[PDB]
Amino acid sequence: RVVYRPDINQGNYLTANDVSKIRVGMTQQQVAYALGTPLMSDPFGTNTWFYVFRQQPGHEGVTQQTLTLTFNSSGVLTNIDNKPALSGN
Amino acid sequence: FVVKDIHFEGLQRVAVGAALLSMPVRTGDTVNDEDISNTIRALFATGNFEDVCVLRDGDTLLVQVKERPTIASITFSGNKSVKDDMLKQNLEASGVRVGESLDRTTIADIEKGLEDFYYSVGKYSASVKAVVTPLPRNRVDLKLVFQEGVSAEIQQINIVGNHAFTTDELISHFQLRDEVPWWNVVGDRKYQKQKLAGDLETLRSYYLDRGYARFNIDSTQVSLTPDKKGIYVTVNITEGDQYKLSGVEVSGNLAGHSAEIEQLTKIEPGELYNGTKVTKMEDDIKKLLGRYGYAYPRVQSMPEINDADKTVKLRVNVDAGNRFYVRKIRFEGNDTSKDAVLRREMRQMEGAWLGSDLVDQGKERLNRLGFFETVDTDTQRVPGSPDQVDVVYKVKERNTGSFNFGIGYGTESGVSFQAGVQQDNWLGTGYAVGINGTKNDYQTYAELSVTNPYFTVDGVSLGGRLFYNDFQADDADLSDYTNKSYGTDVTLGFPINEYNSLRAGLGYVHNSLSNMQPQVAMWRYLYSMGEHPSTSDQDNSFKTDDFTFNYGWTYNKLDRGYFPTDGSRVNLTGKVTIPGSDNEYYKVTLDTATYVPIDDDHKWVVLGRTRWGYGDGLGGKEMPFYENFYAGGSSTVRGFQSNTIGPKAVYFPHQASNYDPDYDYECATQDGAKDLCKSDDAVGGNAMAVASLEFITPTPFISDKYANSVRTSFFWDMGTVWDTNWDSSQYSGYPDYSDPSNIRMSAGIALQWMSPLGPLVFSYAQPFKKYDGDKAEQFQFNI
Amino acid sequence: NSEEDVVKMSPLPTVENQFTPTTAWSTSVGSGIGNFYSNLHPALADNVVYAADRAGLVKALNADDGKEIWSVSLAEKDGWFSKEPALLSGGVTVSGGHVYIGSEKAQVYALNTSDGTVAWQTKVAGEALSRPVVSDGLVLIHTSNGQLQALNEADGAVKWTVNLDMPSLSLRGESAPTTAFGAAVVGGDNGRVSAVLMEQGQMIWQQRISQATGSTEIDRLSDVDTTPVVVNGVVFALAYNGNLTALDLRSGQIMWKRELGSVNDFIVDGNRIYLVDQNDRVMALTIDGGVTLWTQSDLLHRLLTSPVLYNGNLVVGDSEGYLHWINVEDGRFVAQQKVDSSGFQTEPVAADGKLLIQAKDGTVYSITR
Amino acid sequence: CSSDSRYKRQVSGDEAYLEAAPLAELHAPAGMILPVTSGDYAIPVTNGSGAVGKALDIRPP
Amino acid sequence: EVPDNPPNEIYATAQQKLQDGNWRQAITQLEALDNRYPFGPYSQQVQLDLIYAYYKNADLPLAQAAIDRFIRLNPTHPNIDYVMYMRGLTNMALDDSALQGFFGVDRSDRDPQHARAAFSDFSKLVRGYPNSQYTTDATKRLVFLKDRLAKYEYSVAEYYTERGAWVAVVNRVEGMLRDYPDTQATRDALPLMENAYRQMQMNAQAEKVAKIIAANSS
Amino acid sequence: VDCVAAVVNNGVVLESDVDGLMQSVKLNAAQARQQLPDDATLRHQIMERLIMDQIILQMGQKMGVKISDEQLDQAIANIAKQNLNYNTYRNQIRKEMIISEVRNNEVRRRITILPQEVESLAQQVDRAYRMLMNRKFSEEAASWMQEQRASAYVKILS
Repeated sequence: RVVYRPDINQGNYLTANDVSKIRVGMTQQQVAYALGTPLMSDPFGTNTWFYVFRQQPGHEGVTQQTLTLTFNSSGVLTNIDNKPALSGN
Repeated sequence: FVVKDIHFEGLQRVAVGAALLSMPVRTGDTVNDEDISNTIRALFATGNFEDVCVLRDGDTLLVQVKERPTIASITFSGNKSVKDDMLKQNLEASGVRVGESLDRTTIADIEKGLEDFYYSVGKYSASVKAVVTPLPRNRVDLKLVFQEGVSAEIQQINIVGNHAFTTDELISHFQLRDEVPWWNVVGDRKYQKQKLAGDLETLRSYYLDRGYARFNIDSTQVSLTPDKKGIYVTVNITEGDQYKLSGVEVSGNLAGHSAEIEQLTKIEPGELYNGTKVTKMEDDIKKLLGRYGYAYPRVQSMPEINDADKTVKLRVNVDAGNRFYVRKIRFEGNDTSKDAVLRREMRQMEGAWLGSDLVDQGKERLNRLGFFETVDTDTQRVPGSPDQVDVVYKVKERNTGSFNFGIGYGTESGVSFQAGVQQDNWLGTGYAVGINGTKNDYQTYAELSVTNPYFTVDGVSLGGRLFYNDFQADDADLSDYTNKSYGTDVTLGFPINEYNSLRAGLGYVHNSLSNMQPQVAMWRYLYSMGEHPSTSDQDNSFKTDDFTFNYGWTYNKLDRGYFPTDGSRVNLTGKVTIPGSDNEYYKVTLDTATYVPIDDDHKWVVLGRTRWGYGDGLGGKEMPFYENFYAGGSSTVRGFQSNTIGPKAVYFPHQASNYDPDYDYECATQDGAKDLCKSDDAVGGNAMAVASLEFITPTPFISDKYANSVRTSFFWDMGTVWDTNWDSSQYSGYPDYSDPSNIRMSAGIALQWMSPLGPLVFSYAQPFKKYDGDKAEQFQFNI
Repeated sequence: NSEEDVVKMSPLPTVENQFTPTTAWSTSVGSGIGNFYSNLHPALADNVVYAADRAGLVKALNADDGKEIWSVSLAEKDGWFSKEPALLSGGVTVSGGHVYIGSEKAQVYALNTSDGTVAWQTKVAGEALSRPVVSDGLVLIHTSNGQLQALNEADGAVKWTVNLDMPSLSLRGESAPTTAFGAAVVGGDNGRVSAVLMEQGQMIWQQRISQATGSTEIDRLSDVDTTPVVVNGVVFALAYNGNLTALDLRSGQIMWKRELGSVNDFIVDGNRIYLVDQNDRVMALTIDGGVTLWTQSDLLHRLLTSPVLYNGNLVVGDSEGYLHWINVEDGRFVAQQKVDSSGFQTEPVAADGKLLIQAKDGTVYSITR
Repeated sequence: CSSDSRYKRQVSGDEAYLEAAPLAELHAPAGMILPVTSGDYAIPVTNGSGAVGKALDIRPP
Repeated sequence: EVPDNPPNEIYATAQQKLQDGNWRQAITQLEALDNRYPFGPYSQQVQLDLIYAYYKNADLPLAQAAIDRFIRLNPTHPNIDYVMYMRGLTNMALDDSALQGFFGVDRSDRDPQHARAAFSDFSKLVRGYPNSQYTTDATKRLVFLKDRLAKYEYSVAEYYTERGAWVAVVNRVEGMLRDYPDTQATRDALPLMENAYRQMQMNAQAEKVAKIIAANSS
Repeated sequence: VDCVAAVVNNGVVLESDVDGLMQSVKLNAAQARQQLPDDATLRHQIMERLIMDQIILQMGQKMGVKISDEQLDQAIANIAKQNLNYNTYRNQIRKEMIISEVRNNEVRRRITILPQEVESLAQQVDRAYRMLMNRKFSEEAASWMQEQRASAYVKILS
């Protein structure tokens, strides 16, 4: 439209070069070294780490990149999910 | 031997068993007759005693105690340059204050400290003396006597060791003054120890940025005349030699943004090595790294020099760090205005990567609001994870409500008055409300307005305004200039970018005016409307209903919201009647205020104010006279009176018009009425132009603690009002008001102070270029 | 403005004119010392007077007439301006066929007496504020950095640069050394008298005398800025804040000290040391043990000058311009003489059966019976 | 007009805090743990046997 | 400014004025007595009288300073609990200070610093001296303070939902669950967190919040 | 019975020490034909000594300079081949050693020997160097003691 909308950024940003560094096997501390402390984390039950990199340019398409990491109840990764989002709306 | 009990004579600071907590006797053993000395040593070493005397005249231990006195009042005199406010903090810091004990060590410490301070500033013949006068029940009073002799006058500053710059050029820039001009009172010649280091650093930087690299200051002395009157400061330098920047190279754990850092680091070849340029490069590297998230980068610049070819190859080591994130944003001090009206001014969104520029820009926007005195930012890292940080804003809410009471005239009219209130921050809710009403035997008036700046959370601001001015000549509604006017206005505006706003809105107003005086301009307007009334008798009536669509633009890049110190503001407001209204006209007004600073402290400021205005009609219908502009009084050309600049109405021969009381209502009535006669009543034209230049300087009788609440200005002021339409025939024998070169002008001083009743301005104005019918006033008080 | 509350007590002495002194002549060399503290003073050589100022002017004068002979201006020709002040601050010293003058811009000039030409003009590290001392074909300068530098008499040729210490509140006016038996005795701005072997520039002994056991060391400067004087094997010295000392020349052993000290200039008669305190108390001491023979404390804070022993009278100036004549024994204002309202703060000098003084503006006077 | 209720032994604030709703803790839904067992702002269980509101005669005893 | 008098009558006139209630005049007498008689037989009574007078005079900064002064020199005394209670009362009354009671504005989202400063005090009181005569009022005020802090956090979360910053909403509501779980504000705030997950395509993370809201609907 | 003789810095001086030292040091040399002054002036003599001994003792703690017990043991072994209560004697010696040691710590640091007056003394009379060190030590110690007496609080209680 016409109304000025300030740029909005809503989560830690992860670069593909850094994404490639993470694979299955490493402990929590190495992941924290690689990407930093996840900004959003699950409080309910299983300890899963969410890395959501979301941007609103302002009167333009909202973009989102989701990285879901599941850590088993020992301190080691089990599986990852690198969704480019952009689904539906 | 055997001791039966322990008895004491100290009763104030000694507790019941805290005394026994230190002795080893325990009243249950034979005494060694020697360890008593160790006991006394320990007891006095506890630090709560002054004299200890053990007696065993009988069979018991009696400890005569002389407890340290408790200071009860603080007296000090003879001091000039050390005010009480700082002295109290200095005494309290060193652990001495009324109500606690006295230690003789702190007395010597305080004497040394104050004597050190005087030796620093320059009162070399000075010595504080602190004496304690005893008072009954074991107390003391502390007295301080100050021999502040005289500041030594620095005589000459010598820079021996220079071979490319004259001494006077160098010593000009020093904060210290070699010789003050004879016929000036610009400064002084006191020697402040801190200013010496400041000037030494200044000289170092000065030689360092014109090219000389291998430059250093060997030794600086402070000689002293053998009378403690003159201080001869001497500086020795190694001049060195010039150099060129061979090429600047960057290295380190640079983040992916290396392109912009390289572009910053580029310098045109052949330049001379400049230290301030290096600091500028480093600072801008830090800013560019901060904008992306790395808020704590380690940047180190090393000038590896080759002293054989006039070459330096700067190496810039960069270590970015980690992309910081803000965990939460907290606000402190907003004790009235609710949390929203702070969180909605932000640009650094919560839960995102720290944009080191967005925080500062948000602080600017908070400051601009106009209802925070001191706003300070503080980005503090959380003591846990490696990359998290909390941004804390500390604000101090200030008064923001303007009041206005008063009287219409001194004569006992009866329950007639004027009122007013305007709240920018009504109950902190963010709404701007304003209501005022004046009732008088002359007029009756009442208006209200309510504006919400954030009707929706983007900036879309919605506002309304109502007013009622049916004053009908409250003196009498019969054979009097009667005017009932009222209408309504609704507007809303949205921002275009961070420094702009556009507003649009509607309104309608109708005016009913009856029993008007006859004069040229009003009759011209009535002729334009399609009316052909008479002149001598005054019984005409005119009712007009106007539906105006109005618009406006607002540019506001201003460093503060209440007599700011830097920036610019432009405010355009226009209105156009829509088709279907009785009157077809359009009006345009422009306002502009620009503040330019000349000093780093932002205390001397050049203010440029200007206002322009043009209005007219459309489709052969003249613009109504009641919308004519005005000038004079405050907020305009200041010094004449409110609404007294411009055209003066020329009355037609008035006689036998309804009721004319004798000795009153003598506007133009006369049994020997001759013809049209010039008067002094101001009517206002439709062309307005005023400008003002102000020099803003600190008030010379105030401290910094109150410095931000008073402002003093020297103004040169000019302005003019004129009519776009004219009659050569009807104004042959009278001055041509259509000529815009008859410019009124004035100058004077203005005092501004923010009182609990609101902002107040006191002004003393002297006109220079005046004209007829000005009734200029020298004093002006306003709220 | 409101803070000018100085504590001082400056009285004027009783009018007592037992004999009349009169002024032989004047010259008015021009604006000279002025407000600036300095050490300029004329010196005598074969019925000639050599005078200087702070503008660079150097004048030669005759005695009994004041009739000018030659005069030059030492404006900074070598620089960009060709008119910058040269800032002559070193005392004028005549010797052989030269006149040595110091400068505060680290320059030493050697003018050539009658002809007026410059023999050589050299640069010595730091400001030169001392009397250039001539000795054994050498010139000694005490720069205001602790660097005692020696120069060849013929032309420049810095030989040695003995290093001293510089606490950072020293009072101005570094002392000029005294030469005897191959040794130069020099005071330093740190309170220690040091002897230098004057043939290569090697220290022999550095002995401390300034005992400023003050509560506030910051203002207990305790420097020595008086020329030490030698009689037989014993040399005397004066710190600023006390402890007059008489001490052996051969070693660093203190023969005896007196607590009065606190001087900037003094004279010795060979049996009775006369001196002036900080507080302008003029007293005399016995060289044998330091017994205070007599004192005169009528003045105070008059900011005197160095005493001069002329015709058995101790003559001394003051700030307001009066010249005071003191009896050789027990003190007595034998005569007062007002000779100028400009002021006195330099050193009067008298020799060869004459007396010469220089005011801040009127410059040369000769004071005679 | 007039001061507080006798302005002695009566608190300066109003008695509007007595209308505060009682605290009802969330219970755990089906087969899923809540994070609520991480508090710091605990209220120890305190009985009555005391005055309340305006009846609390504050006096240096 | 007081006549010199033996201790008994000056204390008596101070207490008489306090019975009258003229605190502006009582504090003068108490300060004079204390300053003249620093560590006398009954300095503690003077200190406590200063506390009471300062508090009822709406002189909150000096009352706070005197409380924090007295809490040290007499850590154990049959009235230390009273001092803690008045420290808490000072903080909380200092918080709710404005005209907004006249116009009825819910002070919930203003500065909470005073509220927490009072909560620490009342927590110490109810934890240390649970059998005192001030404890029930302290408990009720503790309940009110917890509700108020929860409301503040809820207000921030609601604004962030309106603005569109979802991660802020999620973090704030998670904090409200973590720290203030038994109040009513967090029950009101759970739907905000459910929506915040839903708008970010996090069905596997919003399902659990839907379950919690369904379970605690009652 | 017991009273405080003087106050220094933060420490204290006892009546016991001055009373013991008034006679305990003068009786031995009476047989060596020593004519001491009256009691009153000698009391101030001992006062001036003791007030300085204290200042040095608290100075040693200010710096934090200690002496091991082994040095005490070797010194008392020396005393065994050289010449109250036993523990009182040892407590006296413990502080006496550090009081003496601070003097030789400060003087050697603030002494300055130029290798020029040694040749003069050698030509006048390795003994010369010892004589020079002794003299310089004496003078610097006296000056240091005088300046320390100035910067410490003191009062007289008699």
